[PDB]
Amino acid sequence: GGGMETNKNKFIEDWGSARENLEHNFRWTRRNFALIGIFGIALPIIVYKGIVKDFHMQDEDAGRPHRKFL
Amino acid sequence: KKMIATQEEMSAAKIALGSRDMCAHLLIPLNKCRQAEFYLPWKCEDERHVYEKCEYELVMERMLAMKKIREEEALAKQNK
Amino acid sequence: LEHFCECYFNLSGLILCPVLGSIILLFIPNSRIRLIRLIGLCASLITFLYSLVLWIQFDSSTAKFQFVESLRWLPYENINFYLGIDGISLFFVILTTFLIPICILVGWSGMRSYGKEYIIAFLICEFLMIAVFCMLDLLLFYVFFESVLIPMFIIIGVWGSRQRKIKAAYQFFLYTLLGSLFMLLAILLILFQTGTTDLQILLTTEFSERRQIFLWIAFFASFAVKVPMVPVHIWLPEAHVEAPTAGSVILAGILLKFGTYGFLRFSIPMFPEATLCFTPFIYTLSAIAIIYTSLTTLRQIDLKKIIAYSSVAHMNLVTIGMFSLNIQGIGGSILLMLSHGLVSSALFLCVGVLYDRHKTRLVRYYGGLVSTMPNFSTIFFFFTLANMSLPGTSSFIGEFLILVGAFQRNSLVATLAALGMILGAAYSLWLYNRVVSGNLKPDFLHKFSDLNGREVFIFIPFLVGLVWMGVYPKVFLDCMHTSVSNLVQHGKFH
Amino acid sequence: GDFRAKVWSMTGGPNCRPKHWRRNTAIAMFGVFLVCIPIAKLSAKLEQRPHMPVRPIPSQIWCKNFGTKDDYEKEH
Amino acid sequence: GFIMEFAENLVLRLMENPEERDRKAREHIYEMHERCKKIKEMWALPIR
Amino acid sequence: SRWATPGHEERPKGYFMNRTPPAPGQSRKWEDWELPCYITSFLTIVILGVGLNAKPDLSIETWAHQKALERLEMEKLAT
Amino acid sequence: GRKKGLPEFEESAPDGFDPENPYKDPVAMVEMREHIVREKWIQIEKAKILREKVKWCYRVEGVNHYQKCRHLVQQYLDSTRGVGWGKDHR
Amino acid sequence: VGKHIVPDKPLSVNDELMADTVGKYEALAWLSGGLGFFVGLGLLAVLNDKASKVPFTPRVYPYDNLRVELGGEP
Ligand SMILES: CCCCCCCCCCCCCCCCCCCC(=O)O[C@H](COC(=O)CCCCCCCCCCCCCC)COP(=O)(O)OCCN
Repeated sequence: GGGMETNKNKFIEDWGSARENLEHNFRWTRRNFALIGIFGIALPIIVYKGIVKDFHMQDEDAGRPHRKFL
Repeated sequence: KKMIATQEEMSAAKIALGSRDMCAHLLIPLNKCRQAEFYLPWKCEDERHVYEKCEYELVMERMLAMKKIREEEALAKQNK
Repeated sequence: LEHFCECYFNLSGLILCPVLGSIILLFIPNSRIRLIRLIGLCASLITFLYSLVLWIQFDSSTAKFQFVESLRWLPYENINFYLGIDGISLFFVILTTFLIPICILVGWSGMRSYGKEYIIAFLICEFLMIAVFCMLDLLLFYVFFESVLIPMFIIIGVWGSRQRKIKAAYQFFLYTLLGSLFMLLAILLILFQTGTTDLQILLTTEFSERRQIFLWIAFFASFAVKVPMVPVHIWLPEAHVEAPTAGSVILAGILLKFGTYGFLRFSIPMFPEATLCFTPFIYTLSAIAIIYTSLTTLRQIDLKKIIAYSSVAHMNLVTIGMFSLNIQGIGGSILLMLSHGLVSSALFLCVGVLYDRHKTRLVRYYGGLVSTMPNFSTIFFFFTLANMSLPGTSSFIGEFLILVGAFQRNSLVATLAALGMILGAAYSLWLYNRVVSGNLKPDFLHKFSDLNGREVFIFIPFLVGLVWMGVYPKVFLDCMHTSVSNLVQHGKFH
Repeated sequence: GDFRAKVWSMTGGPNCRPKHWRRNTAIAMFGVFLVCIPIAKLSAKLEQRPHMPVRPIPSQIWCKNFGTKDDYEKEH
Repeated sequence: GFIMEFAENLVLRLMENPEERDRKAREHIYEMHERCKKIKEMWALPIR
Repeated sequence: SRWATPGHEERPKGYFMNRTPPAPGQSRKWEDWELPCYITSFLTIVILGVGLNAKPDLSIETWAHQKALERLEMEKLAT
Repeated sequence: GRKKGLPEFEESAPDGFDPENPYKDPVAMVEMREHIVREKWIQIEKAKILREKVKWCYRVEGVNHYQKCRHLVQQYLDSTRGVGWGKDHR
Repeated sequence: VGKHIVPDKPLSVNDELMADTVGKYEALAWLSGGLGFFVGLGLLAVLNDKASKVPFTPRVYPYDNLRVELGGEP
């Protein structure tokens, strides 16, 4: 009726504010431990080992020793 | 069946490498006619027939050759 | 040694322009709103034209620094500081000078309540950032970068929309200051060897492989916070969302570029052996950032949060490019830096157009806007395409050149980085279709206004620049090749 | 509908029936032809035909780049 | 007269002399590599 | 009939950039930002379009191309 | 002021650079880096010129390109191995 | 179109994103059987060994199998 401002819906705003405050809900559960162990440590390590091997495979393809890293 | 078209003639006529076989001395006139007649199918009929007969004979000779090899595969089998 | 340059238009006057504007505005009453607006706008526009002139007098054949001029701090002359640019920093000066008037124009309607403090803060930011990009000295690079924290803090805290701006500003200041202190530590370790902080000399000193490892880590700790690289990227969504529209434009378009500029300007040429040793590490961090942050972007429900997360994926692609250490890689990294500075700024401007009218960032409230705001819808679609690296747009040039540079070094990293083509499309098109397509929802929004003349004019130069870099990037790449080539070769003699 | 009559678009919106659309269409056609003239000139200048055609072709009237690439050893 | 020829001449007048720009660059380094010794001697002065 | 009977929109729907037209015979009043921005845009176009096409070509590619030609010539003609 | 004309540089590598100890004459080190960059661009421009020859031989010779372009193809592919800063070192 | 539903209950966490008669793993099993058809056809073609029953000898081009025309050493 009056105004360009959106007419707020209480449930939509509750949903949004719940999204903005997720860190208050973290519990070190079993599922969270597994998800952080798999995606926060293991997968980055696997990707790093892949990238390094790629360079080493290039190194041995060129008749050169393995390049040291890190 | 001996090669008639030279390398120079086949290069000058711009023959696709896979059509540089024993029948190219007939492909050259056929392609000249095909280009002159806008590749119409009712045109160039004599040239095309002669060239296709040549190609058919080439295939037939390679079929008879394979018929001879396959009757020696059996010779080996019945003597083993 | 006085290194005074022959050129009439030089760097010091371009530094002085917004300073003089700020001093003049200090003394004009807040009742004279029109005068304040015009003075700030004109100072910013004159600075932009000055930078354009600096582009014309630029010499694209030398590997040296240009317009080099000097700046003398003590009569003892032990410590004397130099300014100069090259083909890696020139376009960033131009981008800063171009974006600042845009910021003054975005807040034109609200200037009666914004006051002269808004314009003064943005002018001071402009002066500090141009200084930062123009410094041939580690220690002054440090001093001028930390200085921007104060006006940026004020900009976020005062003119942010809601009370979350408090936390956002605290986090911005503290993260950035922590990184800055790490790089101060690195600067002092360098000084203990060399006795100087002059960039030109450090480019001609030899560091031990060991001393290089430690110095590289201490530089990385600043720069990775600046880029941002995971996992120190979490300050960025909060800060870039809670800031006012022009504040977000400056944060995404300029301030984010300072970490990649620091990588290009000090870390890669000063410590080439460490740069080589850490390359797998950088590749891994950037690839993880691109995939994970793109997937997080996919699940965001706030307009500004979606645009802000997108910038993390783009900057980590930039890092992959620059650490590829070839022409395609570094050229693409610089081109993508500039293109991102245009595209993300335009996207923040689009979201700001929506927020100024409707005062919500939640995607669910919008929808069907094509039928009430077709001009905004068309412009928003164009910048959405640019954010997906659509060929023809400026971002595609940098993106593909970076993929070229990465593929020649490591095919796996290029393969992980090319996944961004799929994920960025997904979130960009989903955002656009949820905002603009569909039906209206009159129970949330029923009153609408398309763009006014000011908003259309604001968008025009962004469109022109995006198309211009997209179709003919030769104007930029020709001025950069000598500098990029000398950066790539530095440290080797074969 | 009802509100869409107050909404300006470049493509004209729904059921667009400008009163002078015939004259406007004619003006657009004249504009496209005028724009096409320089494009045609540039195309004729830029075209490269290394091979003489088997029969005469229309492009031979305006394009003078027939049989010019024979000495490809000197290309730069 | 012609716009562009004037513009050519004006742009060249704006630009650094490349020879002189590359020569002060050499004086800075030669003077700084050999000037980097004086200050470090003061830092080694005994306080006692 | 859609081709022989003229359309009904005497004036288009909407107003360009949602500004109501000025009173008949009057002119639209320019906002304060308009003239400085338009003059800046014109100067930007002029400066870039003239200076960029008027600046010497100093690119490393152009210098190396001429150097490459003469080295292939000096090596081809001589043995 | 810049005089009109293409940029001019010294044809020769700087006298004062020692490949054994390159961090000994800093000025010579910088000059050697710039000279190497310029030399590398001359090799890139040579490979680009050889590519124009292949492009046109393919186009002019059609189906005879395999036998006609052979020497040009060999020259171009040899110039492209260790060119610029791509997949080959020196 | 008609009247967009305005929520009257709290929204779930995964509401931004929210194939009817078949199950998930059952559909996977049916599709795997469909692709196993292609695998079985491929293995059958392997077992057929059609290459061993070709009814003509291989073609032989003149001029050393067009060695020079194919880019070989002249
Ligand atoms: C190769 C290793 C490289 C370095 C990685 C870090 C170090 C290694 C991992 C350390 C693990 C320590 C032991 C964890 C297991 C014991 C669990 C005991 C039970 C438990 O749940 O205790 C919780 C303790 O959590 C904790 O104390 C949290 C554990 C620490 C997590 C470390 C995460 C590292 C960063 C992740 C990746 C980030 C980057 C990703 C790109 C608190 O239970 P509670 O009862 O309070 O729970 C809320 C209930 N209301």
